[PDB]
Amino acid sequence: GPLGSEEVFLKFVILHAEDDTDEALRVQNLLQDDFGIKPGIIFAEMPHGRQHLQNLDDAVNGSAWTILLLTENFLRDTWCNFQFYTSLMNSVNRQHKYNSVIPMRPLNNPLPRERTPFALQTINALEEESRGFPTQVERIFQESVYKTQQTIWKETRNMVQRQFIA
Repeated sequence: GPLGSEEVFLKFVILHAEDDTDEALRVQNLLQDDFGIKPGIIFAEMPHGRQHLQNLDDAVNGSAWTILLLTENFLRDTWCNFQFYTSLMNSVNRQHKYNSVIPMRPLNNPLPRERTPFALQTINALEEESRGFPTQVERIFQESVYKTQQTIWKETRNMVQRQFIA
C-alpha cells in the first residue's frame, strides 16, 4: 500500500454501491446516534486527493468492521474483484484483526442467499430489517470491541512499520 498517508482511527467504514449508497448511509447515520457508532462515514463520503477511491482494501484498512452492501451489482462488482484479488477474499475469513468484515443486508434491495456467497452467508452479517438489528449493531460495534480493534490497529502500526509495511 502507501507509505504514511493520512491516518485516522475511524471506527468503521461502510462498503456500499452507488445504487444503494443512500441505504448504507441511512444506517451509518442512525449508527452514529442510536448507539453512537462514530465516527461514521460512507464510501461515498470518503474524501481523497491524489489517491483513488476504488480501493475496497481501504475499507478493509484501519477500521473495526466493513459493511458489505450485498447487491446484485455490488456483488458482481467486488465478488468479481475477489476472483482477481484473493486479498479481499481473505477478509471474508472474518479476520479478528483490527478491521472486520460485516456484510450487511439491504431492505430496499432484495438479495436472497442464492445471491449471497457461502462465505459472507456463513458470517455474522448485519441486518436492519431484523429484530436483532440493534443487537448485532451493538455487539459487532461494541466498546468492549472498539478497544481490541483499537489495540490491534495501534499494534498493526508496529508490525507494519517493522517488517510488514504496506
